[PDB]
Amino acid sequence: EVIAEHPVLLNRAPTLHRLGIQAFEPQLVEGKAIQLHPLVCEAFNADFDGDQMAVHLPLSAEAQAEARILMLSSNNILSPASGKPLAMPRLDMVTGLY
Amino acid sequence: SVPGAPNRVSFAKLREPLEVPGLLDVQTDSFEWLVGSDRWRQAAIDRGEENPVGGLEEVLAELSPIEDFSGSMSLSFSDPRFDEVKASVDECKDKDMTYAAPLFVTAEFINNNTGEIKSQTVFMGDFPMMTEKGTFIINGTERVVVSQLVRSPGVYFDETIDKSTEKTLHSVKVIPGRGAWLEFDVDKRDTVGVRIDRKRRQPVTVLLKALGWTNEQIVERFGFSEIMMGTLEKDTTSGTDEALLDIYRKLRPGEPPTKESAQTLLENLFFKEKRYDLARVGRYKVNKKLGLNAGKPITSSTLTEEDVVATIEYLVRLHEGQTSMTVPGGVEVPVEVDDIDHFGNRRLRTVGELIQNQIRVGLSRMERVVRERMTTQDVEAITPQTLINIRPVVAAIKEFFGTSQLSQFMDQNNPLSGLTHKRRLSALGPGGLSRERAGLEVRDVHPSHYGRMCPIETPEGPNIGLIGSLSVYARVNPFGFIETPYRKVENGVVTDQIDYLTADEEDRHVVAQANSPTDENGRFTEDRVMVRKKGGEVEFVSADQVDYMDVSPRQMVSVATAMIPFLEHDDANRALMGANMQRQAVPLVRSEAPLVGTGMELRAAIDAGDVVVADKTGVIEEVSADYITVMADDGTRQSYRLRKFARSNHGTCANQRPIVDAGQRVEAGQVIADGPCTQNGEMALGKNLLVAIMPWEGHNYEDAIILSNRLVEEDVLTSIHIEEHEIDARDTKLGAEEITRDIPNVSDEVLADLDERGIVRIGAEVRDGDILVGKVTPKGETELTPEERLLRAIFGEKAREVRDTSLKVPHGESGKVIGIRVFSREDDDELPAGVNELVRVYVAQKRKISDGDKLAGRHGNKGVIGKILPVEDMPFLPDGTPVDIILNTHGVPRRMNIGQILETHLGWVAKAGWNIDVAAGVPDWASKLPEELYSAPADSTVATPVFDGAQEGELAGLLGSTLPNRDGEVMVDADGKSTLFDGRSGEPFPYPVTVGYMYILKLHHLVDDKIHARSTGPYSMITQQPLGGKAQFGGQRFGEMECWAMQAYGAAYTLQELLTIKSDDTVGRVKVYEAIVKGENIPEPGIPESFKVLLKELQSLCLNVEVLSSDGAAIEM
Amino acid sequence: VDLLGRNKAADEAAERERREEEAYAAGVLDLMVDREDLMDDEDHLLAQD
Ligand SMILES: [Mg+2]
Repeated sequence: EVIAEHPVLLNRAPTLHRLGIQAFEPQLVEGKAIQLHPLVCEAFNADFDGDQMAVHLPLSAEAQAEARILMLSSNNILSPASGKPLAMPRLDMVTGLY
Repeated sequence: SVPGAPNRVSFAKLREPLEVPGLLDVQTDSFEWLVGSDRWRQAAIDRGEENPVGGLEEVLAELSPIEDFSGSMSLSFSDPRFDEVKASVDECKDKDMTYAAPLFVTAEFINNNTGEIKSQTVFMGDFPMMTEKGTFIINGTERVVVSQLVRSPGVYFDETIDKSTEKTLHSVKVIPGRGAWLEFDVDKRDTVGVRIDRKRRQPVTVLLKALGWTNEQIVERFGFSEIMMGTLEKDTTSGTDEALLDIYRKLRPGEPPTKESAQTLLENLFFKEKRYDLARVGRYKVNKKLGLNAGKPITSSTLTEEDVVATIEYLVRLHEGQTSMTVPGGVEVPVEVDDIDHFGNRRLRTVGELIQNQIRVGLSRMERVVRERMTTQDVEAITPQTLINIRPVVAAIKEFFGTSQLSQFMDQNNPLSGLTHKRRLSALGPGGLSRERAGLEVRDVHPSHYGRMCPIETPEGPNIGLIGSLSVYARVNPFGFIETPYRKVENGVVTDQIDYLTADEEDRHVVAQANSPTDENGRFTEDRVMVRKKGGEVEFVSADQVDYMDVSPRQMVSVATAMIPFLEHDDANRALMGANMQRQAVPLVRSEAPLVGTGMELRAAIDAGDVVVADKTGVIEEVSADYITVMADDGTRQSYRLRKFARSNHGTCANQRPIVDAGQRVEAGQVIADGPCTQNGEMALGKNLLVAIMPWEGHNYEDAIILSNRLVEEDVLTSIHIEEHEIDARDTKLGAEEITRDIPNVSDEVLADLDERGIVRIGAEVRDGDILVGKVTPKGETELTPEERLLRAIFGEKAREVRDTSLKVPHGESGKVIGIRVFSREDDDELPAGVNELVRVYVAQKRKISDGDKLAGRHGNKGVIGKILPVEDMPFLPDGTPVDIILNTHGVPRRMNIGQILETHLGWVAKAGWNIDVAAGVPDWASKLPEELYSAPADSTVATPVFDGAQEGELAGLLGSTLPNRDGEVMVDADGKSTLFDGRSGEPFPYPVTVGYMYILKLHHLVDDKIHARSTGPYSMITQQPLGGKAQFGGQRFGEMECWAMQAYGAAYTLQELLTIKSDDTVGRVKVYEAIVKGENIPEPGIPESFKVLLKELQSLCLNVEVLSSDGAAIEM
Repeated sequence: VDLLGRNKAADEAAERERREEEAYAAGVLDLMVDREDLMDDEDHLLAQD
């Protein structure tokens, strides 16, 4: 009941560009490893071969609104450097569609 | 060769002329030399070396005789002897003792006045001793001393580019084993100068005159060079005395200009052997380079005027571009600069030499006290015992083994880890290279590494290149240079003669490749052969030009790199990653040898030492889980106690188990008990299991891995982990702490499993927060608040002055208690000062494979388990067998580690036997295969050496010769692919999928000890911020780049709360916690304490600072 | 020039500039991530090493 609709920031140092910190809606999973959406890997420069990730919890109402609106992952499809899409099919997803 | 060796058919096509030497010799030989054991003495005199002297003998002889300032008194040492060790290795480990033996040396005091001689035997202390495994035991912990790579005490010439004028500047420095430096250089203005003892520069002619050379002799000797004559002309010093005075005032500016000292210091600085020494290796290098004393025996290691003049001449010749030089009375030698990275210049300090140096320092400290108190005690009533103070030497030895950077806790993760730790070559350490000067230039693969240091194996940490692993065939020259063997080649026919060459001498010959084709007689069957020449360059030369050959293809690789099959096909980076990941495998509950491997895995298993080998042939009288009793043929009886569930240095279980039956006959050297991570006496770091190479619903996306639930149900990848918790009761300013079961303010639900002593009972299971050892500490003044006094009144709480500090299981840990070890000074046990009792508790748990755990193959392919699927969901072969692991196809090609596919195919061929038809003659692709591989049953292990193993054509041919399955149908076609069914949908997959058996292993990067969280906890007193690390329950870092990202988002409030509320802001932190717990909306922050104090200071400076609201409104608060 | 020489000439502004630039480089190196809290799959060489 508590965790519902409470966004959390995911980060992976170093943070070279602003998309290195992104807010997600958390859902409980068994085990101990965080589950990350594949489409954001390119944004985080992360591969599932041993990488770790840090999670931060917004507390105040303003912080939650900022994470829910400004930092939400679904709102950051396009890269800020050139405006081209960043969260798009990659690797396996291409081979299937090809 | 090994009596109990399992029959592993080999694909090797080349016969090895030399067997792999003992892999731990690099340690045992050095320690034998240090203690002067008879074995080393014989092995050395076998080399034609007369009267070898051990390290202790050498140091004692160099130390003595110690002569009194007046010459009326003297003291001498000799005859070092060792007695039996106080206790066995296992007992020392079990009782936190140090494995050491007494040291005795005969000491003679001599009085030259009355002629009295007083000879006795003096106890020099307990000298630590090396075990049969090449390790030491200190305070119950097992430690290893790694060899150190250091620049040899030679003479080194070099040329550099001037920063200002960009000219070429030539320089030389003489580096001694002990003493001050001497160096020369040609300045950018063509002025030859000399720096003595690193001090201010001055003309070389000053030094030449100071040695007694007149201007005429200098002109005659150095007349060939105009720069030297110009320097002499511009040298404003004449005569020997004036030059000596100048040098003396240069080295001793604050001392009177007496002539006697001016003459004496120069003689006592370089040329007299009391304070200067080249250590018999610097002398050899200097003689070889400068061509001095050619063919003479090494008589003394002191510097001489002749070689200094030779060095000056060498420098001058080098500056003017001459290539060859001949010295009067010497032999012609080429003139060239020196590459300090070349192993003709780098030498190896083994454990023996390091311990010898430490003993030398200790005895040097002892000598001062001895000679000082020679002048304070009455004469003729002074025995050696009265002035031999052995405290400094014992203190030095203890310091080296306790705090030195080279003595380290043995990497006991698994047998291979420990074996490869004992064979390290570390450039970093005292007397090596500076901490901040470890630039990218030194940490590189020089050509001279070939055959003596592996280029692939190196740690991933900050020591990449600074730490190396000795090659399998290499060994150490008694001077410390690393030798390697080569076969002699004459007239193009390979000879059985084997000679060991150093990197300095290898460059003088042409060395052919190991696997060059040859005939039965040994003659080369090719017109041109690939060879390495002087500069490390590989070229092609005629068959009549080769001088040597490599003994075997495996000469360059190390022990770990030798255990990667199909190493040809893996890139250098991935080979490095695989070699290092082999060192991180965690032992499993049941080990299993790989189906496809290398012949090294056997030897590496035995040389590691973790396997028990029968010493003498006999019959196994009795066998049990705990011990094995053997009756030798000669009537002697041996008993081997096996170590069960022992905790290694890194928390892994070191359980052994016997592999022999009562009444069985065992040959000498046969393996009778498996080690922690070996099967039948060969390395079993991982498990071989069925793999299908295909993407699967994206669960193996981006190097992730999918496992069948079978691996969880059958405990295939389960491992046992043991943690050691510790606590003690210490004396305090209010008194001594106490261990009790009556800890205050706890329900019986909490301490039910505690014994009478207050320690958790053995066998009880504990979870995070459970009490392990009940401990209480005295408290100070109480001064109860009115509320607290009321609570005492309403519960009848009688006064007590103790507080609970009982040991508890850390956050996120659990398991069953398997052992308790308790010490107490009341039982004469040694404890730290001000401590009464100490308790150690062992908690063991059985970790299964779970999501997030890291797995990897031997080829550098690694991933994390992203999903564990039910058995029915896995793709299954037509006969119904479900695959165990699924690896994504997209990770193989771009990583250039296709050797994993070779391993997969060959493992499939091994699992199901093969039979090559010979009805119509051997197939053309089977010509090179040895007959032993023409057939094999199911589960027949095979061997494929790193650089001489299964070929692509042979493997492709074998893939089509596999035997059928139970029903008689071949699952895998000739291409190595099979038609898999979909576990979920049930439809067959449209295309065949590569299937085979891969050997994968569980790395020590388990998620169980990487997950971390923190809402609130301890804080650092120095800076007020949250602590750091999982052990301290610290928080995550929020660097400046994260702040930049937050600013780029425009998330002002989140950044503000991160920097203030979640950081060093006590009032705001408490307010926010209170608001959250009480349900109140989070209070707003503002006005931190730092700004308040800054404003107060500004006011103190009479600066009327004030804060105003809006665009020009009134003040606020 | 040989007879007269130089009066041990030294520069002060250049030393200040050198000090400031070295301090800025030190700050740049400090700005990078430390080995204590890396998030990569395995330890590796850092610029500070
Ligand atoms: Mg990674």
